[PDB]
Amino acid sequence: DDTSSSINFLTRVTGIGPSAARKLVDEGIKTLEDLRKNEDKLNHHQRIGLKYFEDFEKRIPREEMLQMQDIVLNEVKKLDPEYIATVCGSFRRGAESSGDMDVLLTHPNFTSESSKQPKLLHRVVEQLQKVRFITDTLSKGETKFMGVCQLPSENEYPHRRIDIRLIPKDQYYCGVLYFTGSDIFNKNMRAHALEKGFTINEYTIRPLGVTGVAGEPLPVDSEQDIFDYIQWRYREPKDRSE
Repeated sequence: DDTSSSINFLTRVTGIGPSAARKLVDEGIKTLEDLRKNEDKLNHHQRIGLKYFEDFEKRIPREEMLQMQDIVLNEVKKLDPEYIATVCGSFRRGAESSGDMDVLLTHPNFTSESSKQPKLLHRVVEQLQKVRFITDTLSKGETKFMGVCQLPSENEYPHRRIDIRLIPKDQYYCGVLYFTGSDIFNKNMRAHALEKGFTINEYTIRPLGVTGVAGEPLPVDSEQDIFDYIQWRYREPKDRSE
């Protein structure tokens, strides 16, 4: 009803999951002004999403992505030019507008064998904060950061959603591929690989076998490699709609 209508609303709130939404409905919380009057029952993630509720409903136009992407690439490079960072999302595909920003990061010192290097990701976050680009943090893991950013004002820009993920170097390309999309694309590509005797996921490419349940990840130094393995002409992100 006009009240379910209320669960529908809350849930627009980043951080506000159903279960999560439901309870707040049981507390008498339904509108947003409700929410603001009740910051104390929301977690850190939900507060922030509440705080930028509107801004978050706004799309990001390419022009801004471009600048955002430059700020990020640039800071990273100063920290250690050995780091590799790529912005995925339809944006990499050439998209005219975006909803948020996705940066996949990596570094040769961090391979799927190490597994334990928070500092590599935190140091970038720190730098991005110290430069005034990232303005807030929703949550921050050892391998993933989710927060808020804003383009520097000269005089203002809405706050945007930014995610930065640290992936091991030996699995970075499957990830970039993976997060670049599109969805169909991945699908048709995974389908084909199979016909070629390979199984791909967001982390590896592995040859099949008898009965099927087979494996052992093939070395991948670029996105190009995955296309070679299945012997398909390379496809520039822009041609990845399907």
